[PDB]
Amino acid sequence: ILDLEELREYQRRKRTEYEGYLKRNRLDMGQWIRYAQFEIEQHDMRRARSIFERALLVDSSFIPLWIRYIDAELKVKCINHARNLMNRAISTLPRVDKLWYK
RNA sequence: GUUCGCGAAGCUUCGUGGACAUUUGGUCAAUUUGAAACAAUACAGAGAUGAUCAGCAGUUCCCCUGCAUAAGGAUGAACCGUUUUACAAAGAGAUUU
Ligand SMILES: [Mg+2]
Repeated sequence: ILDLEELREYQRRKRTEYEGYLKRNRLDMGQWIRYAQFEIEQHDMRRARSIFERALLVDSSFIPLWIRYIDAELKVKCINHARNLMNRAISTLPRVDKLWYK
C-alpha cells in the first residue's frame, strides 16, 4: 500500500467483499461489526457510522452492535454524537440493563 | 373560394358589409460521442465426496430463455472467505504514592 490510488483500490475491494458477504447473510451481525471496525480503521467515520446504522436497522435487538457502535463513536473523541447514539439506544431498549450502565 | 345583401359602369363586371371555415405536429430532430449483444484470440476450466454423476431448494442492491404462478439455464450467476470485546470473578508475584 504505497500510493493513494493503490490504497483506494484495496479499500474499495474490501468494501465490495464486505457487501457481498452481507447480501447473503444480512442477518448475521458479526460481519456488520467487522465492517464497521474496518471503516473506522480506514478513518472514514461517515462510512463506519452508516454501516453501524444499517446493522442496527437489520437487528435493533442486538446489544453488542449498539455497544460497539457507542465505543466507536467515543473512540474518535466524538462525544456528543456518541451521547446522542446512547440516548437513542436507551429509547429503543429500556429494559436491557446494559445501555443505561454504559 | 362559396356565397346573401348594398353602391357604380355596361342579366355581365369592379368596389364594399356580413355569414361560412377558423391555431396542426414533436418525451423523437439524419454517422462516430449517451451507451445491444454474441463471436473471436489467448488463458484456464466443471457441487458435495476419494472419484463419477442426478435432481431439488436457499440468500442476494445478478440476470437470461421461457406465455408462464410450467420448465430450463455451469447444482443458471456471486455464496467455499473473514473469524480477537454486552467480558466479568478469584488466587499468586512485581514497580510507583
Ligand atoms: Mg446440471
